[PDB]
Amino acid sequence: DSQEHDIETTHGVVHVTIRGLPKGNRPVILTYHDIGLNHKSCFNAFFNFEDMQEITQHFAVCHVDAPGQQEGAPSFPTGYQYPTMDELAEMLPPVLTHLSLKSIIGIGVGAGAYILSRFALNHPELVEGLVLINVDPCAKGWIDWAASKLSGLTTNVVDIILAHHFGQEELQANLDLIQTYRMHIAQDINQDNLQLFLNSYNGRRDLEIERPILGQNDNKSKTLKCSTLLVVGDNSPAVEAVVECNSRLNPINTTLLKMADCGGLPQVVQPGKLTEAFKYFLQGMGYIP
Amino acid sequence: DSQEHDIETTHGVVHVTIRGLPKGNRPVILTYHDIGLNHKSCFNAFFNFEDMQEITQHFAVCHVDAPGQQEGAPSFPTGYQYPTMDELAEMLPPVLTHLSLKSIIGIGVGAGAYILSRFALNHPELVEGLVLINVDPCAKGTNVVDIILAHHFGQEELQANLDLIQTYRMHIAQDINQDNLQLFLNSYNGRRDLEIERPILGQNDNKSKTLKCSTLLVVGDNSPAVEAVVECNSRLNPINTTLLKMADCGGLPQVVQPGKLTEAFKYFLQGMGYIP
Repeated sequence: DSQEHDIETTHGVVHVTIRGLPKGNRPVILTYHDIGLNHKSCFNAFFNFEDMQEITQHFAVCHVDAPGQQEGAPSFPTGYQYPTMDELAEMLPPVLTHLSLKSIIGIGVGAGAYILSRFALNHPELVEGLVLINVDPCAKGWIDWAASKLSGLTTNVVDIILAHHFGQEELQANLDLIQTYRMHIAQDINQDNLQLFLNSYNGRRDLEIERPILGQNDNKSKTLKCSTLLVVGDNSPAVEAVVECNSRLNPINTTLLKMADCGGLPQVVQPGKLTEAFKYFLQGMGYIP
Repeated sequence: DSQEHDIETTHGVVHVTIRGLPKGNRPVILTYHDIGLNHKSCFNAFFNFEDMQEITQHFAVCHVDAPGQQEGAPSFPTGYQYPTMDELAEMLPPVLTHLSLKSIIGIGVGAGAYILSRFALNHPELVEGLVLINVDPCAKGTNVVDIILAHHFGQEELQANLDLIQTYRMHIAQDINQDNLQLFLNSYNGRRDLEIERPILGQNDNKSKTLKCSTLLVVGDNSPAVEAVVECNSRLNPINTTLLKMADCGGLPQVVQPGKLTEAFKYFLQGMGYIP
């Protein structure tokens, strides 16, 4: 049913898990998780969902785990030159090659969404679709003006990442979802290693995507060539960014999905609704008639 | 590099024009023109355009001419039972069968867009994509050439009566057998509601039925269609649908602005994975 690989790249080992058996012409639904998650935390709930299972039947699922984020990962030595976001994306063609895959339908969350998007800009041949959840193509704001002070380099990691995931009101309520995902961030990931991955995602440069004007397309400023499903909860802190990302992609190949009564982790909070959206998206490309 | 066929169906002959040789698994780009046009009037301008030629290259093109609307068509006897819009759509599977075509990427205008939309609802597996130009999915509720001019061109556009409009008066007037054109107009004005309805991601929505293919709705900012085309968009699945309002444009976007619409169509094809 499942098969783990530790794949060697010029930027270090990356751990991937292939559940289901890849097919001749069919692409694999490839997965990159967000900061403070691994593949298991981010999507295992979503891909185990009854309706999604009928989709994962036809496609093989290759879960990528960002370097050092894989469960039971050893700490990198303090000097360690953890890969840049751009570099993390340069690890994926090796992954595809090693598993003899020809193309992928990506599903990314935050850091994942950026990585897969960079990857798809770098390698349009290997990307057919992207479902980008809570994606931010702009570089991290040096300050959030909706706060009481600035204290960037002297606050807890787990609390930073929680904030990145969950809306202000959702986080203050501190319900089973938040308590559950404090514990996931604190215990499931190597805290030493996680700091490096966080730092990589916080250092991300601007994607550079710009929507083209159909008339007089001379400059042809680059965007994603593939079909894209941008997904964000109404109450995700991401909404500002995800709408901006949509403002910079080709509307003929892009759809925005603002999920109702939703915050961080739409794929776990409302997997029933997101599945059906993914199903329509796949049907667009000609799969799952 | 073209071939004409008169294809006899249960509901009568339909004249089609295949330019290019069909591939085994690639769909053909199939065409259905609007009231008061034929494929030449409606699409010849667009499909010959430089940038489109490089697309049409990799697909076969199959141009359908609505009954009696094809060039040199003889007038049907006065009693003649002209096909309903629903019937006109039922004539397409036979066209596909007889030319041994497996599936199509449809480009419709007005009546054409309804007909190809009806077709897709009836036979989803056969439709892979639809470029619906100036489509109207609702029912309507003297001089025929003037009526049709009005259907096509914006009020301001039409009052200005420039090269485009005086060219297309003559097209409507002299290209198509006038007896037949009335019957076709009658069929399009009788069109029933498509009965598409946008699905709610939570409600299963069994009763509601929508196009299951990738759709590019196209209208010019000044087209009388705009209200209807936006209506259409509001009733299709947003995950499989894009609305394209074309700047400084009225009737016949595909003629007025082929450069823009080509580019749109190329990205729409790239969405489904073709012309990589």
